[PDB]
Amino acid sequence: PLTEQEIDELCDEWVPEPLIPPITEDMKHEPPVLESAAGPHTTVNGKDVVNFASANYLGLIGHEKLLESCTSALEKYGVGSCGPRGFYGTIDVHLDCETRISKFLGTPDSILYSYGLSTMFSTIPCFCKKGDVIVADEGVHWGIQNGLQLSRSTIVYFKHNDMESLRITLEKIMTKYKRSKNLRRYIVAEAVYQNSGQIAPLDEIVKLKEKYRFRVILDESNSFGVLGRSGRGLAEHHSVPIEKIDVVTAAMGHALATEGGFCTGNARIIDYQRLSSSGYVFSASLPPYLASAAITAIDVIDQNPDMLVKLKQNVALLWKGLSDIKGMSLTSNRESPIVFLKLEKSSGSAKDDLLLLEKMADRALKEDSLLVVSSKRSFLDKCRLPVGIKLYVSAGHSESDLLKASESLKRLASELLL
Amino acid sequence: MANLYVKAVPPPDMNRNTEWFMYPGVWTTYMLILFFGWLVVLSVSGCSPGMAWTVVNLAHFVVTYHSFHWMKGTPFADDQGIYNGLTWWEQMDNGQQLTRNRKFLTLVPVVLYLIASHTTDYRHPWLFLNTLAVMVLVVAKFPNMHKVRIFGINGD
Amino acid sequence: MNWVQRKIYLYNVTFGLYMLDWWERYLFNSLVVVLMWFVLYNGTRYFS
Amino acid sequence: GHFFVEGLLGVVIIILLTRKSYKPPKR
Amino acid sequence: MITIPYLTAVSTYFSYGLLFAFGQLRDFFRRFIDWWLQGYAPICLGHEDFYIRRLYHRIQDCFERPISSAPDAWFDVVERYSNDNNKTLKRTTKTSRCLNLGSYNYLGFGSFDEYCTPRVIESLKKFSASTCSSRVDAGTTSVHAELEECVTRFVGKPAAVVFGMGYATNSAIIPVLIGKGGLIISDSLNHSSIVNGARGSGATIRVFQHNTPSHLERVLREQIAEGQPRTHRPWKKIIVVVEGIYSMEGEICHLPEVVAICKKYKAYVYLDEAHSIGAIGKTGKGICELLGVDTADVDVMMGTFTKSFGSCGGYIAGSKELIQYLKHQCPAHLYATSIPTPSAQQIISAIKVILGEDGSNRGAQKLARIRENSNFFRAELQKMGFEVLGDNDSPVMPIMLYNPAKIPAFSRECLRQKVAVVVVGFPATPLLLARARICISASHSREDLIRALKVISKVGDLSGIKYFPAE
Ligand SMILES: CCCCCCCCCCCCC/C=C/[C@@H](O)[C@H](CO)NC(=O)CCCCCCCCCCCCCCCCCCCCCCC
Repeated sequence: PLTEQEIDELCDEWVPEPLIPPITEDMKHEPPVLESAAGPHTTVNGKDVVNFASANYLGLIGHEKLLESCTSALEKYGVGSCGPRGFYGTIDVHLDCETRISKFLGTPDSILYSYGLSTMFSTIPCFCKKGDVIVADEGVHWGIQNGLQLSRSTIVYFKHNDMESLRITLEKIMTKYKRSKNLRRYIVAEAVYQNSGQIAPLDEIVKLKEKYRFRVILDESNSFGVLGRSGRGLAEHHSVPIEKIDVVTAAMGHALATEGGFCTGNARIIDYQRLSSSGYVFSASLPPYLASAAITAIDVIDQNPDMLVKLKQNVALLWKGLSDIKGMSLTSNRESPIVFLKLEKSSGSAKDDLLLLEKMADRALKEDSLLVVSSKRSFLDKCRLPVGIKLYVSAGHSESDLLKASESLKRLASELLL
Repeated sequence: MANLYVKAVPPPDMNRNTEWFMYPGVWTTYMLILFFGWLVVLSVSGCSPGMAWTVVNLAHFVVTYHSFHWMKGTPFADDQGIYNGLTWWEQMDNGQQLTRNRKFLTLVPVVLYLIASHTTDYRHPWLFLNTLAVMVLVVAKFPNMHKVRIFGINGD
Repeated sequence: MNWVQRKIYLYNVTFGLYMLDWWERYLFNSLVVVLMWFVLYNGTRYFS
Repeated sequence: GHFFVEGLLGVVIIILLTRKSYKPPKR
Repeated sequence: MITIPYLTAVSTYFSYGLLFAFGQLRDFFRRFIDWWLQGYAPICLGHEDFYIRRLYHRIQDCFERPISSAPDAWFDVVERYSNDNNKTLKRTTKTSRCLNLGSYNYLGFGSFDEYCTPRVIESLKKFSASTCSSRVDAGTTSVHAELEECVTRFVGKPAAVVFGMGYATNSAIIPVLIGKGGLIISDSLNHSSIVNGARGSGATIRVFQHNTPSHLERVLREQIAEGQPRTHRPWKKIIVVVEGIYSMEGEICHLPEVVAICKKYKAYVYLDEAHSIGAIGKTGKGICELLGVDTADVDVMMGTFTKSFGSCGGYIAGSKELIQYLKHQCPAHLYATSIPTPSAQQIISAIKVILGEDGSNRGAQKLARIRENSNFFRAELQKMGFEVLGDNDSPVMPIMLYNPAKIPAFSRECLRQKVAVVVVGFPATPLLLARARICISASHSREDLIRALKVISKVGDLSGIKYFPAE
């Protein structure tokens, strides 16, 4: 056994690694500081710019009827929640919001979460344990692929939106586990993908899962309130009962101009997540004024079903203008409001293509007043989909600002990429 | 009406399933529950002490074998399911063998079998049963029979 | 509450009978009243 | 037949009350 | 660390054995009743959530109480009914008026003051709630750039980053700092966010005795000498995670005696000022000011605005090039939506009140009033024979109960007399230690505390939770 003096040298010859790696020169670029809200026409450095980086699809930021409902609940409850939902952090507005959402979607029960991005960390690990199987999509955003790792289970991927590569994977799963029959299986998808802008086909996914006895978990935050004909979501789009989807999560920081998330579904699955979650029983609940504005925003979506048909026109007017671009190519869908533009013919390397994209998004705003978003990947993200720039079109964009974003994007790629 | 305080120190463990066994009072309650049952069976149905010590030894083998060597996992979803293939006995003491608490649980079924044999003059209608208990209950608490299953019974 | 009505209440919380249901509490209370009569009678007469 | 069992278990009882606690083996 | 009356620790195990023996008899007589769903597997096995239907369903009216008023000194509690054989509690009208003793507003900012509400409301009609974007895209308003300077002045450190969640400030930042090949010597009693944060990476986790530095050094020596578990290679990093005030124990950390140990073995310190960032300290600057410890001895400092400043959020403070790295690689900064504008305007205007920059002098009265109330309440309970934990200054004071049947008895008899408290059971805490949590704020008057004390004293006679001697 090592003596208590031999040990004293081993603790002296040990030298640790630095806490963080050295900061370089291309690892520091401050983003724009804007004033006067963040709608279609915002304001940066005095000059008026056109916003294309904010995810409000219905144009509810700055609505007259949302401010009047936030002020009334802000002068009554305060700005804070004070405590969790399991103690004394359950105000009535929290219950009314969950009752309104479930009536909107037509579902028995609902549950609210405090943070939009944290509604998938506690929703995936709470259903799948360390012995189950999950079939992810190999193109899911960080939020979803962190909850996949928190639940120590077996994750198998398949090709992005390839229902041919899903059947192959399901077939091989239903053979390598021919013996066991206790195993719980799940299919994790996403309605409108954030990294590619493709819309998932919920026609084959709910037809292939009804033959192998799987379970679906749809993360529809980019479709809830925009994809359907009435604004119901992906289910309405592909015309399938919203009962076939076992779990439906969404984030309200998109087409609702608020913060938070929810998880809709049957009553036996909703109440089980209440007494055994992680971000629901160990975190402060939503501030009452944020949950008192979603109730108002849902009523506006119901009373006005034309600001949806006016969103399709905007995306179809910005798709016909970018049909001439040379350097890049529209790799998104056609009905989704996330016009993607992957750069055709990779110029340099992985870190060389992310530097040429971030320099083209900086010149666009510093020359002709345009906020656009480009891919930003960390070293924790395990996504391998092609990089590009995105444009979050809205229903409040005009015809002049919708054509002024295609002109400066077509002339900025021609004199750079090519 | 309150004296004799003990400053129970918190151990490592990090397993809610098997960490409650280190606090003070777990032995004095294991023996108090065995004595309380004995008296409860000697009064509800008038019998002899020997026939009461045999029923307390047979009922203690059915409640301990199904709790210590049958149910695997933990009843808490907090830890996902890390211990999904380990009987409570295998979880106890983070794998450590022949500890201070593992020696007491292995010496309780043996000492409870010597009292159910020397108070019934052995015989043969009850010596069989009381011999199947200890045999099957002590063999499972061996240091070699760790994570081993007989003929693949309850092991995958 | 008088003295016995408070001691009966204190007996319930300490031994966990306050949580049980109407039949569970009556099934254990009745089994302890029988063990208190079998000790008094026997114990104080089967020895002395 | 009544003393050969009580006389043997006392020997076995002393055997495990003196063993040393050890870690499980490694991989 | 917790003196337990021996005789009360024998009736606790006997009461849990009665709830386990009566819970396994109703499960075997219910498995045979399923002979009188479509092809899928049960969302949970019967033996999984055994303590959620055989222990938590018996006392479910002590949790999730809805209220219809601001979290003030006094609030309204909604009364619910059982309806269908005690299975789904549904709410009615007919609220009550109880004495709030289970919230968190320490300085009393979570209500309506004459300096914050007016400013917060005026900034919500100019930026309009959320901004629907990230902080690296379109989510940096003028109010987000001015709120990161106020937190840098308060805390003391050269830089700070603010997030939108206090639970996601630990699950998305620990994976960035340490990974596979590093060690984390955590304290026993840390929040679940820290644990989930350490399980999000490939780092190994160890645990040293709660709040005793003589065991931390003995754990560090073995780990540094021994090396990595299988292949005896040396660790590349070591991080030590502690907490300012350990809630549910009311304990102030031994920070000077933990800093000097980590400073000799070249480890890194990680502070957690969740409960002690506006409560303790002569100016509300935290435990680094109360205990008098250099602020450059700690590498990372995490906190939360939910309990003292009355607004959701979190922050991290450190050196100028730690923040530059986090802003460029942290996943909660690149993908998550920015903190709402009126939630950030209520932190700036609350910090300007504590520092005395609001013109008035009512920022020191809170800090003075919160020191008296917590000292007078904790000194009045010890003289009555209760078992209260805490040191002298922490505003958290748990009362030990030790019996699973005293949880509903203590909560339901205090609510009947219009005092609202919080109780914690077995699945949450250890089997033997169940307790009640008392939160004292700077908005409670002395009369309210006297009334509450004369009720807690009367209810402790019935349950007999006065484990010690009186006077
Ligand atoms: C009516 C009076 C008593 C009647 C019987 C009550 C005794 C039954 C105790 C069973 C102990 C269970 C040990 C492990 C069980 C695991 O399987 C499960 C699921 O994995 N873990 C858990 O539930 C988490 C552990 C917490 C369980 C709390 C129960 C402990 C309460 C009493 C502990 C100390 C007293 C008994 C110690 C062991 C006694 C063994 C049974 C005695 C035989 C009784 C037959 C006469």
